[PDB]
Amino acid sequence: ALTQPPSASGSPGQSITISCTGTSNNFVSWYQQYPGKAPKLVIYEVNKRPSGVPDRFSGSKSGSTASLTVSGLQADDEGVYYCSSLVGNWDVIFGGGTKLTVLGQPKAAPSVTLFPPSSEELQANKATLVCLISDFYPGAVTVAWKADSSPVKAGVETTTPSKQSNNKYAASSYLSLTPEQWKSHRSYSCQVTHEGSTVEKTVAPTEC
Amino acid sequence: QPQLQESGPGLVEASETLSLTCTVSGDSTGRCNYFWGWVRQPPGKGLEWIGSLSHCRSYYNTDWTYHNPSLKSRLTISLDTPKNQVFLRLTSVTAADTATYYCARFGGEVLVYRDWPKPAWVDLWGRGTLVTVSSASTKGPSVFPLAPGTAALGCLVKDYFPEPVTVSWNSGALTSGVHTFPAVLQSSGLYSLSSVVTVPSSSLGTQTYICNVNHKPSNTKVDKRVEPKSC
Repeated sequence: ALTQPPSASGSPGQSITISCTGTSNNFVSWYQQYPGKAPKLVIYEVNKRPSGVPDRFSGSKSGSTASLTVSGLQADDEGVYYCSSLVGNWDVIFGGGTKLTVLGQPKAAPSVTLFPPSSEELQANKATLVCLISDFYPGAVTVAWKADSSPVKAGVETTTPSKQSNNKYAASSYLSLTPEQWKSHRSYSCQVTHEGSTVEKTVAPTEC
Repeated sequence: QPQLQESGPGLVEASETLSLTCTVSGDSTGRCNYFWGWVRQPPGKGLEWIGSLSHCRSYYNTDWTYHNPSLKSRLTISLDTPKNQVFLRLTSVTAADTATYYCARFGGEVLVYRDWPKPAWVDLWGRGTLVTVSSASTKGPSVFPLAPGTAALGCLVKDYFPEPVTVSWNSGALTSGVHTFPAVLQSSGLYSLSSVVTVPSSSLGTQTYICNVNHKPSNTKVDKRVEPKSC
């Protein structure tokens, strides 16, 4: 599998490098993608550039790591970058993507509000924990959920960050539970990682 | 430049068949230079390889077909080189197959290879076509309250189909501090979203907060009063 960091950022004019681990051979490629548009190949075979791609983009690799460097960052370099490789005999796999932000405003850590299931939803025999994440920049976060102290993976849906009216970012994450699951645990938590911080909010069925 | 254009149904019912066609212009799929295939991307997620194949005119055999192992049992890809078309068929689909599907031209060690060709990178992508997998008929939303310096409060807008819904607050009289999130497609094949507003804590006892949900496809409007909790 290929692993990429969730986020990278730099100011216009600076150089940035993003890594992809789990590579092996020289069949490494990198794609750039803007919201609502198809990816575009920017580097193939580790370090080759397609015609039309600026020499500001370069690639390197060592052993089990491949790296894309963007020199002289420009605003429209902002987007999500995917690494890719051939693996096994003839399979293609992709990394999970890195959002590259070209810094245009102050960094801001997320505010997190975690709503327990409403009485009305519980009465409808459903339970949704709603984790609302606001006022952050760069617009990239990773969300993890816990039941008591244990990671929960199943039943999680998380939206891609998008801009608020104040031009900071917001995102939402949902944990779907049965009412019995909700009531049977001591607590549930939404953990939001942003750059170098994590903010965790916790709610409990026994508390208001 | 060459173009790859996807065509096919944008809504497919669960457990039924997702079929797409890609029409190539400005290149010939009967070249030994490339493989032809598909990549998809679930909304808000990353890229996933579907597979690719080759069928070029030559004095040796040029028939190769490679599939994503996790999809192979329900995946068919094909080429009709005279029509310059690539085809995708995915059976027994579920909401999880909801994705933007991209036609893709793959380069790599293809024309000259050892043992077998190794198409590794996509140098030409189609625009992509979003295919939603759901067996839902048009359905209006259920609306639940997200009950509350400042305080956040909101509405959870659940189990509607198709998109979109729009949300206002207090019939438009409350716009400052409002954010309505993108929808999520749930395993049921129905969408949910939330809308939130931040207001002064001191206003909670005395100010009325109502979210107004419009779902035009079902001709439904829902107004939900969001009150402070009793605790």
